[PDB]
Amino acid sequence: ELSFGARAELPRIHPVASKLLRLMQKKETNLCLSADVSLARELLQLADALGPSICMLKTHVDILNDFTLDVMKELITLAKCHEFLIFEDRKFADIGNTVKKQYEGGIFKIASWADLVNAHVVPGSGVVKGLQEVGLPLHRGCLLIAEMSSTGSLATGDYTRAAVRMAEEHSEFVVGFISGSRVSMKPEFLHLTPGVQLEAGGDNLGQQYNSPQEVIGKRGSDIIIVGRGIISAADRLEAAEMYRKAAWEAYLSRLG
Amino acid sequence: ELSFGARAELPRIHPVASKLLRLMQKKETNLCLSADVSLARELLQLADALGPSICMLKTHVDILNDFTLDVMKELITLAKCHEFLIFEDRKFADIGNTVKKQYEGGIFKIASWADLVNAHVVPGSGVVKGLQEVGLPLHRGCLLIAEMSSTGSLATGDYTRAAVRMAEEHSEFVVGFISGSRVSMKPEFLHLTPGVQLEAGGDNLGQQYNSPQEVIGKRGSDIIIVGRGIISAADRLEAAEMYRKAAWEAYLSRLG
Ligand SMILES: O=C(O)c1cc(=O)[nH]c(=O)n1[C@@H]1O[C@H](COP(=O)(O)O)[C@@H](O)[C@H]1O
Ligand SMILES: O=c1ccn([C@@H]2O[C@H](COP(=O)(O)O)[C@@H](O)[C@H]2O)c(=O)[nH]1
Repeated sequence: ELSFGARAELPRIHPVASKLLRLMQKKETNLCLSADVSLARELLQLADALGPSICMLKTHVDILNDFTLDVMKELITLAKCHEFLIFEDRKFADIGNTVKKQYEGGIFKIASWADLVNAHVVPGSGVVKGLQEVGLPLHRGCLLIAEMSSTGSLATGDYTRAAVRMAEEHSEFVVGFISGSRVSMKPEFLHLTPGVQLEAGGDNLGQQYNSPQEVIGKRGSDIIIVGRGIISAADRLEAAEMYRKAAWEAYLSRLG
Repeated sequence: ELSFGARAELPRIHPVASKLLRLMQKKETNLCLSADVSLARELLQLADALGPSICMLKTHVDILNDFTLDVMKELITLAKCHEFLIFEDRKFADIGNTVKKQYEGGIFKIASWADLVNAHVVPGSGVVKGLQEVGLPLHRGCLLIAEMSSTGSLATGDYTRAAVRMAEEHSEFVVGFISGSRVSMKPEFLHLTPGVQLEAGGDNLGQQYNSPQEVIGKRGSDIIIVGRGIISAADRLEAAEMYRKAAWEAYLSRLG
């Protein structure tokens, strides 16, 4: 097992993965903030205050009541200042010809500001081929959704294996997974795990939580994605630091 | 087998399905236009000219370069005038808590103007529960993606069966399927089939085509969804009429 800093130098590493792994090592953070807010001002205030604590800020641009491309410009300023990647959790899941348009165009112009996006594998590899036509020239990366945190997820068994094969066959663009665990044995790939809180529980709409120690330490994932465990807390900075320290120590203790 | 007009009266029919089936029978159309354009003016000119020929206009609001809510008001005026449903092909595919916000909120406010949306079943039934918490109060309907037209689709076998079970257990909100074929034996459910052209072929990014006669007549689906077969033609009205007549006669001949 290699450190994040050594994985950043692997021969087959994608440049976006390398940039991420280097800043994870530098800042001692494997925390991705899930910035699940509806106001641009709250998004930017969280990005600025929590930027030093996070390796990545995950967006849902389509829930931002006051989205503009200028908001994204300000978020990029903070991402560059504090050193974190921007991941738009768009979950592209259409035919290749459609997702290329959804990624490059429309009002969001996601490819113009998102370092990372993700895709479901259920449509077959055309979803990746469509995205990569926009993303490769724009030097972007993609995560494939191999496992999901929600109750009744069908992303199990052969489905998960199909996601890993699709990633390993599109390594010029796919840099890792959304998963609950390590699903690829290739250290070039990132594993990002949502459904994370310190306390046991879930929500009323099928979300299930596991702890940072469980998903990083026992299940071998790289990065925790945390929304409400931070966002709903009174002090979001202290909450982010709790999650960062939990995920970082779980990583160190698996390393030895 | 019942006519569209008789299916509109079934005891368990959803009001959105009933409205659709009645206008399909009245206008002799089971064609859904896939309005895959980037200009509001082209979207509205197609909706106006092709409105009499279609039962439904399917949008990808996120590829419109000049989206505003006033464009959607103008589209609703045309939908009411010519009598067709608006279907936003958003393919919701996240946890329930997230999709409720993506459906109601953000810039697009999809639930405010879309009669129908669709969802992938891969996250489990929380995706439907989240949507239905916005959609039920707004008297909307949902389609579940049971099969996909693209090469390498994983929406087969047990996956398709899971989509049918999820639909039949959420019949207060789910009105049918995106599928390549009849997947439910319950006549209350609509089957809408994309990947349709008169000529054999595909695209460069995994799309596969079958004819209206194949998908309506042999595979037992209700509605054809047609994009490029119409949109890329010079005379889009004549193209829509050719697809309408093909799908309608295939339906009549299976009725006998
Ligand atoms: O839900 C959809 O309509 C959909 C499902 C599917 O299996 N395949 C599929 O192509 N679609 C959509 O249907 C349309 C097909 O367009 P054309 O290939 O140009 O006719 C596109 O807008 C797709 O996003
Ligand atoms: O399997 C997955 C993939 C994404 N997500 C997303 O991660 C976030 C989880 O937020 P939460 O910590 O508040 O439950 C939220 O934005 C979801 O849309 C999951 O929760 N599970």
